[PDB]
Amino acid sequence: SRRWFHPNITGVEAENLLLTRGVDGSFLARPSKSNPGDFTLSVRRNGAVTHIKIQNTGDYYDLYGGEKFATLAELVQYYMEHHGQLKEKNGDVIELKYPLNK
Amino acid sequence: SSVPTKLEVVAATPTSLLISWDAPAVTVDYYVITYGETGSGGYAWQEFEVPGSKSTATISGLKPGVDYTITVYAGYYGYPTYYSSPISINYRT
Repeated sequence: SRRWFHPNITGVEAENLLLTRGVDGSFLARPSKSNPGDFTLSVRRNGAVTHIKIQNTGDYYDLYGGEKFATLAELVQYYMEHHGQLKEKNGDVIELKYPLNK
Repeated sequence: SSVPTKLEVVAATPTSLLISWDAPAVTVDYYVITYGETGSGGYAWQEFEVPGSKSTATISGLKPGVDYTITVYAGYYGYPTYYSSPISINYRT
């Protein structure tokens, strides 16, 4: 809820936050700048930053598949609790460990 | 290897650039391009998306005589849909 959502940053700003103020497993949510008005989950993993698309249909949030949520907070909580569901193309597990606040 | 290679400015004006890049070995679904003044750390940077079939893009509205950074990510569809492995270059208009 609230704190880990950063409304006024770009993708590069998000990376700099994660790469200088967070650790491996840190993440935040932010508005998509290339797909308005969707959302992006920027996650730091292995010294790099992966950006994940969140679909906002106006009725629910999801990741273009899987469970559908009323709010962003429910989506994030779900994917923190269900560790191991989110994977890269090679099979690398995307881990949502530490929300980066403010 | 999902990192795009050979990102270049192949045409330039004081206010605009035409960039080109070669596709990575792992075939891409889409690219994400971001750009902004070097040193600004991402403040007020612009970004847009193009499909994986496109390997060129035009960037406009640039200040003359200013250092810019240009970054291209590789994006994939799946569970989840994501983009990463960026490539960056610098260019002074």
